[PDB]
Amino acid sequence: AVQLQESGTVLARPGASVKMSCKASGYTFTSYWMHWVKQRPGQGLEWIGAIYPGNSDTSYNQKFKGKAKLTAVTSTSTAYMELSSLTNEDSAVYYCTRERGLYYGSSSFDYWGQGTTLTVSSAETTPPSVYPLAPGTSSMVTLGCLVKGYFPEPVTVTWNSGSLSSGVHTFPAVLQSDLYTLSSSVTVPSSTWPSQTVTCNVAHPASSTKVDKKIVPR
Amino acid sequence: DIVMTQTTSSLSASLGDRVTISCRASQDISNYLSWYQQKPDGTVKVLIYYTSKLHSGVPSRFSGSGSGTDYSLTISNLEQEDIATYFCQQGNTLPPTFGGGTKLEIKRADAAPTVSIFPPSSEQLTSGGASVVCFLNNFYPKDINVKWKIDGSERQNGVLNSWTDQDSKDSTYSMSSTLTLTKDEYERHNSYTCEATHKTSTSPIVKSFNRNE
Ligand SMILES: C=C[C@H]1CN2CC[C@H]1C[C@H]2[C@H](O)c1ccnc2ccc(OC)cc12
Repeated sequence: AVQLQESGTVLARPGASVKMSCKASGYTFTSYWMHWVKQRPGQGLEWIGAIYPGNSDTSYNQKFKGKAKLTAVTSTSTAYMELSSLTNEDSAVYYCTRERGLYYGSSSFDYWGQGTTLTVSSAETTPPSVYPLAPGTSSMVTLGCLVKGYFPEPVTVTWNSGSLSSGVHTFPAVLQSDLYTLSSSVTVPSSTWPSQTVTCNVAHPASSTKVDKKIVPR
Repeated sequence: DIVMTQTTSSLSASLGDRVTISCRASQDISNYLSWYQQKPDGTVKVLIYYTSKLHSGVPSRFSGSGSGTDYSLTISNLEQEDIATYFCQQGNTLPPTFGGGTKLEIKRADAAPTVSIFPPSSEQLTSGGASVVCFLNNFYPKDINVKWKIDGSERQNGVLNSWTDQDSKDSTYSMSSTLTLTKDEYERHNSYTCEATHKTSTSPIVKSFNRNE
């Protein structure tokens, strides 16, 4: 029925400005109060502002006054949001959501978007340096592949064309000196390997970097 | 502004275990409350508006209750799909404010982690880098304390920890610690240990290794 389509993941440098996007479908866009929100990890949600597309009159928040700017186009059925003078405190994921109640509004929201993620840092597109993880043999064994020094997220990890999918733990990426880094585990019995091929396949579409890697002990 | 407050931040419950979340307003809100669900996969939808009014197209296992300040939401019978972070909000005055959030989790038996340490590979060790990795897979209460005692000496500058969310398979957590050094420092100490102090058993599970071996 109804659906909100926020723009994809976006990033920019501090001090600069960014223009988000939230498209609508399945209902009368003009006559509904569209809202935005800011979600940072450690905290909850922070109301940032709202808008009525028909007249496009605004209602911001005291904390975010002068910081953000709301607009709305009728033909495109799209809602917008523009931040300015950015800082790492603005690094977060933002949402768009509809307030139920046709013309007059109500006390609640009804439908939401998938959220738009925003990152900020002075850095460039960098491919990772995939390194192998082997011990030095057991019964049951764990191996893995480590990536390091890449930008931006995401990065896909497979194990022989995704043939494997058990006891696997591809850990989320952390940050060091403005660069991402993660790891990944694999689980097999003592037999399987080194007696058989066991490779980890990595992909970083941003740097357009495809890398396969068969791991070997020492 | 109007400060909303949830009694907690993370909870524990199994299948069918009827449980509740309790939001608390800074003051009166005249029963203008609404409940929301946010999957860890980003998506978010509504369940209730006006304390206990069901949105068109939600199951009757959910419900609601509210009055003045102390409000709540219950599920008299849980299903696997109902695991997420649950928010609330006041619809009384501006600005609209939410609760801090309450994440869910399945409670099961305690379990020690499967530790596995990894010295820095050669491919790295020639690039000047010196990264020591320690996996801690399939364990319970997320509350773990990890430490690296090189030559028996507590150290933090160099470590970067990563945590995975609750596993959708068997509901167990995993941790990926990783100590980073420069070649010169690595080539001046010998014994490197990944100590994983955990609740399950007083014994800290240690996975050590000597570079001379
Ligand atoms: C910019 C907001 C407008 C949209 N709705 C009609 C007029 C304006 C007010 C709001 C609603 O009445 C309302 C009043 C008071 N407190 C509220 C708190 C939350 C809320 O949900 C969006 C709506 C509220």
